[PDB]
Amino acid sequence: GLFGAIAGFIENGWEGMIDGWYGFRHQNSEGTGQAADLKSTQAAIDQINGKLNRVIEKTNEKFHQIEKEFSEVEGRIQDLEKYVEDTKIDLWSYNAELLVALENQHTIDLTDSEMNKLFEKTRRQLRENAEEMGNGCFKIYHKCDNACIESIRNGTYDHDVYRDEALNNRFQIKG
Amino acid sequence: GLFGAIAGFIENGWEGMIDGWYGFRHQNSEGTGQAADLKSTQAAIDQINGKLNRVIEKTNEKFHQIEKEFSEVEGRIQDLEKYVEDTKIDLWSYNAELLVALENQHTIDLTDSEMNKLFEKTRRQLRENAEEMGNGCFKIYHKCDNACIESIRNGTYDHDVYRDEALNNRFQIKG
Amino acid sequence: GLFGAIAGFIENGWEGMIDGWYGFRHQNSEGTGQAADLKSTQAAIDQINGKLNRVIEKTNEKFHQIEKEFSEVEGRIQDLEKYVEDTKIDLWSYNAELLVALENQHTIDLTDSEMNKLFEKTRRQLRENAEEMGNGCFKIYHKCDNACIESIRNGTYDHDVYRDEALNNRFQIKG
Amino acid sequence: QDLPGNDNSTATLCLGHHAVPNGTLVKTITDDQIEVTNATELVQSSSTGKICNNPHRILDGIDCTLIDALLGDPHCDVFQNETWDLFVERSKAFSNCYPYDVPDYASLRSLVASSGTLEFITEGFTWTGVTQNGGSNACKRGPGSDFFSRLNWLTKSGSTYPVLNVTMPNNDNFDKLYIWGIHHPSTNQEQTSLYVQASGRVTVSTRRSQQTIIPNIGSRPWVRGLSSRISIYWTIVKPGDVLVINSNGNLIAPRGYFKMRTGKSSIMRSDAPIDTCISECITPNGSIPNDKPFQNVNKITYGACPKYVKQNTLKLATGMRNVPEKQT
Amino acid sequence: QDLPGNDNSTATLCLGHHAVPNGTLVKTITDDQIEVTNATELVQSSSTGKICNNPHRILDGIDCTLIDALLGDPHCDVFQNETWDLFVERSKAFSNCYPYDVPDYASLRSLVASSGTLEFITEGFTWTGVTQNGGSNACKRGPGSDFFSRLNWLTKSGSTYPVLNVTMPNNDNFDKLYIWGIHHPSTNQEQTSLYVQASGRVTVSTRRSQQTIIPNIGSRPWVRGLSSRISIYWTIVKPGDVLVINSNGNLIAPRGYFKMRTGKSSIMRSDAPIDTCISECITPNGSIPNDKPFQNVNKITYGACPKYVKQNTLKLATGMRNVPEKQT
Amino acid sequence: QDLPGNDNSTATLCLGHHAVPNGTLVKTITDDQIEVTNATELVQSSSTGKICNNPHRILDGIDCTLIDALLGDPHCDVFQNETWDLFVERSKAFSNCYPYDVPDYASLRSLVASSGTLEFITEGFTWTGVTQNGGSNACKRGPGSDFFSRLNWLTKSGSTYPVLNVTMPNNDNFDKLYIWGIHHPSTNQEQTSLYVQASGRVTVSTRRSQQTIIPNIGSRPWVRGLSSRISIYWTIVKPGDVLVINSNGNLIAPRGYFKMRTGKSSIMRSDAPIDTCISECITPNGSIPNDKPFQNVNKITYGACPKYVKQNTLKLATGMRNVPEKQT
Ligand SMILES: *[C@@H]1O[C@H](CO)[C@@H](O[C@@H]2O[C@H](CO)[C@@H](O[C@@H]3O[C@H](CO)[C@@H](O)[C@H](O)[C@@H]3O)[C@H](O)[C@H]2NC(C)=O)[C@H](O)[C@H]1NC(C)=O
Ligand SMILES: *[C@@H]1O[C@H](CO)[C@@H](O[C@@H]2O[C@H](CO)[C@@H](O[C@@H]3O[C@H](CO)[C@@H](O)[C@H](O)[C@@H]3O)[C@H](O)[C@H]2NC(C)=O)[C@H](O)[C@H]1NC(C)=O
Ligand SMILES: *[C@@H]1O[C@H](CO)[C@@H](O[C@@H]2O[C@H](CO)[C@@H](O[C@@H]3O[C@H](CO)[C@@H](O)[C@H](O)[C@@H]3O)[C@H](O)[C@H]2NC(C)=O)[C@H](O)[C@H]1NC(C)=O
Ligand SMILES: *[C@@H]1O[C@H](CO)[C@@H](O)[C@H](O)[C@H]1NC(C)=O
Ligand SMILES: *[C@@H]1O[C@H](CO)[C@@H](O)[C@H](O)[C@H]1NC(C)=O
Ligand SMILES: *[C@@H]1O[C@H](CO)[C@@H](O)[C@H](O)[C@H]1NC(C)=O
Ligand SMILES: *[C@@H]1O[C@H](CO)[C@@H](O)[C@H](O)[C@H]1NC(C)=O
Ligand SMILES: *[C@@H]1O[C@H](CO)[C@@H](O)[C@H](O)[C@H]1NC(C)=O
Ligand SMILES: *[C@@H]1O[C@H](CO)[C@@H](O)[C@H](O)[C@H]1NC(C)=O
Ligand SMILES: *[C@@H]1O[C@H](CO)[C@@H](O)[C@H](O)[C@H]1NC(C)=O
Ligand SMILES: *[C@@H]1O[C@H](CO)[C@@H](O)[C@H](O)[C@H]1NC(C)=O
Ligand SMILES: *[C@@H]1O[C@H](CO)[C@@H](O)[C@H](O)[C@H]1NC(C)=O
Ligand SMILES: *[C@@H]1O[C@H](CO)[C@@H](O)[C@H](O)[C@H]1NC(C)=O
Ligand SMILES: *[C@@H]1O[C@H](CO)[C@@H](O)[C@H](O)[C@H]1NC(C)=O
Ligand SMILES: *[C@@H]1O[C@H](CO)[C@@H](O)[C@H](O)[C@H]1NC(C)=O
Repeated sequence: GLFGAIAGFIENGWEGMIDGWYGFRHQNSEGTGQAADLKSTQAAIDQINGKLNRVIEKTNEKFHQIEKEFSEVEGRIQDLEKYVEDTKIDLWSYNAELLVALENQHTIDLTDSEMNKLFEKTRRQLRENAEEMGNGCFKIYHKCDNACIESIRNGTYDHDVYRDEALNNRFQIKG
Repeated sequence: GLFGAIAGFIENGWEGMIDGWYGFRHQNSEGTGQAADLKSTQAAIDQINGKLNRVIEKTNEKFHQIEKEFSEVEGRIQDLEKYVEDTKIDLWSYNAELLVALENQHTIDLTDSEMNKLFEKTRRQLRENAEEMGNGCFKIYHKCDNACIESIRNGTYDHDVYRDEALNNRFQIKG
Repeated sequence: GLFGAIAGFIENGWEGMIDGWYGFRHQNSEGTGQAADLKSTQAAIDQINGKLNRVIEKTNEKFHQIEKEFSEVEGRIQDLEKYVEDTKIDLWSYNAELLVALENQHTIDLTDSEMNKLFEKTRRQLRENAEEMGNGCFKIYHKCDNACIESIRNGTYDHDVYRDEALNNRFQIKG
Repeated sequence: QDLPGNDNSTATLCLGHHAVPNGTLVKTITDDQIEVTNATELVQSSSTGKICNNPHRILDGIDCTLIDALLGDPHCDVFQNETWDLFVERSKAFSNCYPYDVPDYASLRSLVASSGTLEFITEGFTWTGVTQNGGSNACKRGPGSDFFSRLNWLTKSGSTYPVLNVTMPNNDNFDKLYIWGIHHPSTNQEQTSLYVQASGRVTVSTRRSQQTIIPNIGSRPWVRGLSSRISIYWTIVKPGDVLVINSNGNLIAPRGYFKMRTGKSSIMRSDAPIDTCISECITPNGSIPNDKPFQNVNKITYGACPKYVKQNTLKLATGMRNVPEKQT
Repeated sequence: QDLPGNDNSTATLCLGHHAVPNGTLVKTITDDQIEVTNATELVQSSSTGKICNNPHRILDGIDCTLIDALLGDPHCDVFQNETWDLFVERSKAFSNCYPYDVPDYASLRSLVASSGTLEFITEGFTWTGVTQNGGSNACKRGPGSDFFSRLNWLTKSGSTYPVLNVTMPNNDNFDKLYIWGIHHPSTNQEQTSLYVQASGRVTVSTRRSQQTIIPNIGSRPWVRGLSSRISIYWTIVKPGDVLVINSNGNLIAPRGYFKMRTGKSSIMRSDAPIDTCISECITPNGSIPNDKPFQNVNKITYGACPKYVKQNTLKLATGMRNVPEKQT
Repeated sequence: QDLPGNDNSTATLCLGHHAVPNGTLVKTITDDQIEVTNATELVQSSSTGKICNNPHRILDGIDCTLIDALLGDPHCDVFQNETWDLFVERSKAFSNCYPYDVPDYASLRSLVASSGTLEFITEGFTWTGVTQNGGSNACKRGPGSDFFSRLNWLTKSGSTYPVLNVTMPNNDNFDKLYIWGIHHPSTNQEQTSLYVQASGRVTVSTRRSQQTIIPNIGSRPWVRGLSSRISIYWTIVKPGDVLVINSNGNLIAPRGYFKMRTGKSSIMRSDAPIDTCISECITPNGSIPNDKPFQNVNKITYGACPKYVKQNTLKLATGMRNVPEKQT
């Protein structure tokens, strides 16, 4: 969509992630593994419920209207009765068709957005200690055990704690 | 909104900023201060005026139409007169309701966009001399007096002037 | 538009680029050159064709309807015949006017998006070897002959190959 | 901040999003089939096939038309003083009394259907010099030749038929619907036998309107043994006004008034079975749920209903784009 | 570039956006109450309660209906040859002349209201063998029994009402509206007193149409001492055509023609006071400003007006999201 | 990896997008003139000026109205049993037979135009005691005084016009359209000469309806030497029903039935030339292509057509924003 995260710089989705919509999958000293992100999953889910409820809002009720089926041939007034209803129907059908089109387009960019926002939020947190590998993965340039990985995920990672270690083997001139 | 600057990486707004919509706040060895940004404020304001005028564009005028209130019970032709107008009204009410909804959604993402664009523009200007603190603030890694702060704000900051100073205490290995 | 690449951080377009919509210009040891990017040009073109075909989709056909021109003055039924058609026309004209407006707005942000996405994709590929000059140009900090420029453009650039060279004259403290 | 570490290694963190193996196709502004994680249908397209008898008052007409119920065809005597939110007319309804026609039947059917009450009040009309309560062999009420319960056929007394001139004020504070008619005989012999004058006349008026109908003598197709017809007409008399009925022949007189009211009542032609359940939205095909914004079941509806649309499916993506690994 | 410094320090630059302490709630695609810095109302919902007399020509009907003004009821003689962009009919209007009814009153009221002129031209009709200028005690013009100024009641002279056959060509280049009628007597005695023939007839024709009305004798409710009625009919005669009026009784003859025109004129029922001000948009509730795109005051409108909508408020956010430091 | 290079140099890579020197202005949500690289028009605004004779069956009426073609005015005898998808009526069409008028002409023109067939079936009506095949000098068929080919004028036989009472069942399985009429004489002399009875009557009925028309004697404007008129009426008789025509004067009898059908046929007034080409969308101004979604040529259309809109241009940007470096 507009941001190019989903079906973009993130080559594909994870059928394996059954606990949330967006998430992290890490590899580190203490093994490997993944974890769903719940705040972005909720942000995406709430927005979609929000548009959904607004679409499903009040049905207008109508009682006595005009007749819409005729069993006799009458001419002018009946021709006008059929025309008023046929132009009403085509106008509401146009409306329902444009509505889901705009709506769907926006749901795909909104969820593209949330993916990209998690990406950027994680990027900002790691400060000078990681590099983008351009496929949605950061390379963290310092020893990051599972508690370190958990602090990135729960937003408490202190980059200063690792800046010297990181910076040093990040700018490792020798190869 | 879609970019995640307003009500996103920028925790909140400034009730104190009465001179513009977007702006800058700083802390240097001389002191503190804030200053509105007028170009992004105008970009945001013009766009909003633009959509506003288009909405407020030409009223269609109508003169003799059909009757819309009846004081006698007539049956078929009057039923069709009431139906033509009731379906006209529900169609225009749908239109006004979808219009402000699309419009409002777009005004919130457009202003989110302008905030994020100022952010990125400032980011690009500071080149290797500053770091993102992830909350909308750059940490400038070199002595930046009020004239230096003003050159960032008026777009004339020369990053080369400070690159060595910056880079040196930026990659300060010792802690 | 919303991303600020086109008519934003990229000061202007190239009337000289006749082989594609988005593209690269460069200067390297081997001389100067430009080259269109075909994947982003196709992404932008396909999306625009997609919306275009949907707009140009099925015409509804109508046969016997009501009369719409009268040569005698009749009063009530004719007044209703003229009103049903006049409200139909104003409703379809509103629809066509809002449609091209939404559509056009989205085409300009969609193409702004593709420009910015190429920019970001190139940015990610160059990793620590280049710097943004903030005007849509990367400064590549290592010798990059025309085959090196071609590997950036066809997505096969290996940043590790040049990381030490790059990093060294990137953080060249002396000035 | 910390001391020089004796170890040196990196870690990898990848962000991503889920994908499902199933996945639904949805239309967009730029694509008309793009696959998303999940979607929801916005077009209701099926009915139970039953008209739920709640919350609206459905009155099944069984084999009576609303106009026959109104006029009082013997076989519809059940509907006397009945009331409804929706009168359902059945395709198998039939009339079985004197052959009548209603000039602008369609408006009479509308304005009765719309007030939703058949409550009748007999008024003391006094017809002097004519014979009341005429009836016929084609409108048998029970084992007897009879007529519409709400109309009073008038013929000659002994040798003559006078110029009826009667009045009936509306002294109440509601409108009164009066239904009356005129008898068109088959032959001039029939005319004179019943009404003496060779040419009858009915004029029914109030302070603000009048109707004068002259009968039409001639043979029509035999229906129920008869070639004569009665035509039905209606007069609303507002509070404070006066009905005056004046005739020198062929009058089918009113026995009083139906009272009118304003409400949410209508009529619907449907052969759907009424069943005991609660549904707000009624379609001739039976009730339909009104959770979805649009429906494709039927353009005729009564009650809180989805907007009828031409489309039969319209999926709202309620999830991101589905970009799977290996597909299934 | 420059030389090694002695001081070493950093600076902090933070970007941000304003917020307001007040802030308005607005609907969105995904939220229906989200707070923004500022918004503007798009539904006009209040009238001054006065119909501004500018720029359209408002003609206040005072206590005359447009049809009575047209026919020329004595108390409406003021409106003779009057003109309008909007004729306002008042709820307290009353008629006060011979009791008439207009079959399809609603179209006559429309096409007069729409041409916006009551300019009348007397034509020299010559009625030979009848008495002109009949009038009545229920239509007193001043201290005199009179009739509608634009119609000419004709009665017999002696014991002859001849067969009137008159013609009047349209030799102009504009259509001519002719208004005529027929008198329905209460009794056959009245019929013969006035018109001799026991059954009158009026046939009014042009080259492309004809109307034959036969009168209807019978008592109607007493209004202004009378139980008789006249019914009003209209004929437009196009340039180059011919009116032919032929009758042997009960003709209420035309005195000439109203001339028709095409314009932006209409009629409106309203008891609002006309005042001196300028407003383009008129509602029965008085004028309303037309700065906003939509209005909720009234569905009846005349002039450049906002589109009527069901909603009474519809706020367009004209500012960013309001995210204040403390709260709202 | 490689060995140290003695050169030390950088490269510059700039991304960008094209621009065109031409460029089109387009409306947006926030701007109403913004310049883009390219755009495409969505409002069709010009016709060829010719009605293409493909794929719909166009039937040019030449100088015949559909009602005259139906009735069988001599000069329209060509259209006998003709068929159409679109009947085109020409402004120069003229009638040239007995002067008639059709009460509710507009519905008769509609329901014939809509069934799209003028196929007529003669039925064996037997009129006993009257003279068939009356004709007139104003409806000359060839060198002979004649009448409408599909109607049968009836006058008395010798000294009496009996009471015609005839029947004709619909035993087929399609509806039958019958067209009949009544003759309004100019004078009572004319009346008695032709029909003996001083007052004729026509009653036409089926099991479910009836029509009784009484003629109207009086002079009308002379058209084609005549001041008399015939008025045309129509009766649809459904399968299994019965037509009964009963009259004692002034009947213009039917010669059988037009058969009705359901289809996509209509009628259009246009003086456009029919030409040989294929176009699906027809406008009174000639055919128009239907590639664009909207058209501004004309609100009257037949066939697969663009939606008529008030706007005459509506450009869809099909390219990015045009930001030229020099300009041109
Ligand atoms: C005028 O013409 C109509 C039609 O030609 C005549 O109508 C027919 O009248 C006869 C005589 O009563 C009806 O006969 C009855 O038919 C039923 C059903 O078949 C049968 O059971 C009875 O025993 C009797 O035969 C016939 O149905 C009726 N048909 C129609 C279509 O109306 C009418 O009698 C003529 N009237 C005069 C006064 O000339
Ligand atoms: C036919 O029946 C109607 C209604 O029964 C008769 O109408 C009534 O006629 C009387 C006699 O003129 C009217 O009386 C007058 O009433 C006015 C108003 O109250 C009053 O000013 C007079 O002093 C006198 O009382 C009465 O109003 C009128 N009422 C109605 C409702 O029309 C009519 O006379 C009968 N006609 C014949 C020829 O039988
Ligand atoms: C009733 O009044 C009408 C109108 O005043 C009379 O109509 C006119 O009748 C005369 C006598 O036939 C028509 O004259 C004819 O004119 C044509 C064309 O100029 C000419 O070719 C004929 O040979 C003859 O001279 C005249 O056109 C006609 N005009 C109109 C407008 O209808 C009618 O005769 C009167 N009828 C009676 C019985 O009093
Ligand atoms: C974040 O994770 C770390 C590492 O497990 C833990 O100690 C810390 O308390 C967590 N903080 C929050 C707010 O979840
Ligand atoms: C920007 O600010 C600097 C520092 O005060 C000033 O010298 C310079 O002239 C300003 N330039 C512009 C274009 O405002
Ligand atoms: C990319 O360009 C390089 C340099 O010319 C070339 O050797 C390489 O094969 C190209 N690869 C692709 C996939 O185009
Ligand atoms: C799909 O979306 C609908 C509407 O939000 C919801 O009821 C349903 O649970 C969703 N399906 C899944 C598998 O989440
Ligand atoms: C119908 O209701 C009225 C009003 O109370 C009553 O007088 C009348 O007798 C009722 N008739 C029947 C058959 O219920
Ligand atoms: C509903 O009934 C109509 C006929 O009344 C039929 O044509 C239509 O297909 C039905 N639709 C459904 C969903 O039952
Ligand atoms: C709010 O918006 C409207 C429309 O743009 C404008 O007239 C008004 O000045 C704005 N309010 C403020 C406080 O800026
Ligand atoms: C009405 O206008 C006509 C046209 O000039 C004039 O002849 C006539 O006398 C006028 N009558 C009155 C009462 O103004
Ligand atoms: C306008 O007048 C109508 C009655 O004509 C009334 O129901 C409506 O509420 C009024 N609205 C306003 C805003 O005055
Ligand atoms: C402009 O757009 C239309 C529709 O996409 C296309 O047919 C045409 O080729 C485009 N023009 C150019 C110069 O590409
Ligand atoms: C019209 O069609 C019918 C049906 O076959 C035929 O009997 C009749 O003779 C035809 N008449 C003409 C003039 O074609
Ligand atoms: C089409 O014809 C109508 C008259 O029928 C005319 O007013 C209109 O301007 C014409 N438009 C075009 C594009 O020919």
